[PDB]
Amino acid sequence: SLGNGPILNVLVVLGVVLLGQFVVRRFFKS
Repeated sequence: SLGNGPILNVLVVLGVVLLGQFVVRRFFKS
């Protein structure tokens, strides 16, 4: 990907990962 150096790229990665984890929790919860 382009612009890996910039901090913005890092933030994007963190955001998507966390979102996925939340979804998993919801599934477990009934």
